[PDB]
Amino acid sequence: QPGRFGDIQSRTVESNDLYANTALKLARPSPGMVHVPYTQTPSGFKYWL
Amino acid sequence: YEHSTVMPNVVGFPYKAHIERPGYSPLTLQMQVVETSLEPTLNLEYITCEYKTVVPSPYVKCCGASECSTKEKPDYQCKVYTGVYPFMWGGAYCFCDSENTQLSEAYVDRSDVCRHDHASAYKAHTASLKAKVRVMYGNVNQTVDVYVNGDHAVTIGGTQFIFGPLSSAWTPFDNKIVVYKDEVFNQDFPPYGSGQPGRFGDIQSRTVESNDLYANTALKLARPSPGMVHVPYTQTPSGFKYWLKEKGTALNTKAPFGCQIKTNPVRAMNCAVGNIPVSMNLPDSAFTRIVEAPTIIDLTCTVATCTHSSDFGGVLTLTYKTDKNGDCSVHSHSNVATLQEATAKVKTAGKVTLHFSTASASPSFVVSLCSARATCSASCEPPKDHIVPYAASHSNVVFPDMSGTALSWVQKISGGLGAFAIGAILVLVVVTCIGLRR
Amino acid sequence: VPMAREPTVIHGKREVTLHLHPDHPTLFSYRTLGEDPQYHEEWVTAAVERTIPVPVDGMEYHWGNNDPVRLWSQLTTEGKPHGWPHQIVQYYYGLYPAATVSAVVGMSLLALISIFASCYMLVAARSKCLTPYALTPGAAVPWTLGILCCAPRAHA
Ligand SMILES: *[C@@H]1O[C@H](CO)[C@@H](O[C@@H]2O[C@H](CO)[C@@H](O[C@@H]3O[C@H](CO)[C@@H](O)[C@H](O)[C@@H]3O)[C@H](O)[C@H]2NC(C)=O)[C@H](O)[C@H]1NC(C)=O
Repeated sequence: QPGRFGDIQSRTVESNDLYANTALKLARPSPGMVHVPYTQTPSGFKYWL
Repeated sequence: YEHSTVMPNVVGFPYKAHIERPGYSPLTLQMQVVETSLEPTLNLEYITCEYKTVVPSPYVKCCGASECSTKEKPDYQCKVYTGVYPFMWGGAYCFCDSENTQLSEAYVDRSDVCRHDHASAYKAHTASLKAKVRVMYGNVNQTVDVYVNGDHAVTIGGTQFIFGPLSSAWTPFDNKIVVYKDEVFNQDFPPYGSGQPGRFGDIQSRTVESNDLYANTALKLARPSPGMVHVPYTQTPSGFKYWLKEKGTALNTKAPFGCQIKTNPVRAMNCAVGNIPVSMNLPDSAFTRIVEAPTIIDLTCTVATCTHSSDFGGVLTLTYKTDKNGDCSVHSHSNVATLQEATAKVKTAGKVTLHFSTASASPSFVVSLCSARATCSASCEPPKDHIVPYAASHSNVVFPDMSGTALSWVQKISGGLGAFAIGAILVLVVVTCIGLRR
Repeated sequence: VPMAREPTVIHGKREVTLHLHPDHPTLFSYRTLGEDPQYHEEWVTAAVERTIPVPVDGMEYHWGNNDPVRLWSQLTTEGKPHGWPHQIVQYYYGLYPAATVSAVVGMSLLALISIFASCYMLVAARSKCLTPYALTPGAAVPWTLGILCCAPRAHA
């Protein structure tokens, strides 16, 4: 779940697959700019720490 | 043709009114409140802002004495001090060592930007609400802006509407109001001319561009320390700033019934309470003659599914027979269930399906399309979901039907007990009358 | 000015739990939009978790510089209607859990009073009809003795 321990999970360190659930959502850019807005729940590993 | 109804004061509710003239086919009007606006009447009491202390440069009289002169200034202070021996960068002036005198003077004023940043103290009374209502029927849409008191008439498609006075006389504002920028506070401010230092209204001005000013800020002066020129004084800090830091809550964040407080002009938007009586007067072109309308007979209704959720969670199938294809005006004759549509296309096939919204375990309501009638009864289940992002689309009527499962169980048990009691009383009376007959 | 992040919303029974993650001190307030509201304001500085009530009237919360968000509860419960009498009471206790118990107690008490009065009336009638024949050594009238269960089953 986003924002808590295990929002991203990997089977091993070198595993090529990854599960991520971080509530990443795009937004409409403001007039006259080139910037790609987005919003995303902060990392759950840092919160657990 | 005169008609009158009563419709709720809630924004977005689909109200449908059935007008049933004896010689014509019934029609259904759809009325919706797009928004309301409840605005009070205000009498400005005064204006408050931060003050500014004016301290003129002192007058030191070398080898002499000076005398204080009174002036008519707000919270004015003046004193004289004897024995001063001031200094400058280059040397000590006032060559007389001890025969000198300083005149200290100070007063207070309205700040430089009081016309941009100030608070207004009002008395509020006699609220009057406007509204904006969307009316549709036949083939007219179209939204009008009205005064909700029985003294304004609007014409939509030749029909004359008057939206009568609100059921309640409830207003969120108290008698006394403080407005700052975009914020309204139910405050009990001091009257004019009796403010106190350090709190709201230490300086009071009657109007933004007035010339008078009442100030009460506890200004005092003190002797200058020997050998220097500074005019020392002490004063209580501004009451406007200490109000800003500690005014406490607001009305924007606290008002009941979920109504949005705005300012300029002060008003409370979409503040769902009461009922609105409506009086309408229709032309003859609104109705349709009974000859060109379809004729329908043998009407029965059955419910397919029911679940008393906030949305339109009930589905109803309705069968009839008709001579010719057409269009009818449906209506639900109880507020226990709210239909979704106002007209239905009737065809030779003999089926129409309608969606309704309810909030009771077992509703029982009578539904009519065109001229026919039928009674619909249902057995409804709770929803599984807990929380929704939209308001209820029903009238929030919860008492079940008398023929529902629960209250029919109540009848069965009560009837059994009543029969037992009646048998007991009959046995007793028979025994007593047998004893008497002998 | 910036826009605060959308909190994580978890739906409960007449409740909402919001997970709040700020970058900098941001103000969070809410109110219940019924007749008597439940006010609250706070300056959230760390990552926290709040539980706020959502009655059938509704609620709204204002988080940061975002627009306020309104949420409405729904008439959901745990009993099963249209079933046995002991499940209808559960259903009507799940929603409105204050008048259901009062109504059930009133109905049960009334039924008990009625049944006790009926049984009392039968007892009084039987005593009245048996006390005259019980002052003389008389026959029980086997037609009467069989129909009415008196004290002597077969003795006289
Ligand atoms: C009576 O008039 C009102 C306003 O003219 C009608 O409401 C309007 O209905 C149209 C069609 O659904 C809406 O257009 C659509 O809106 C959605 C909203 O996201 C948009 O995504 C679509 O691209 C499209 O623009 C329109 O917004 C809506 N206007 C309002 C103010 O609600 C209404 O349907 C009419 N009633 C009848 C019975 O004709």
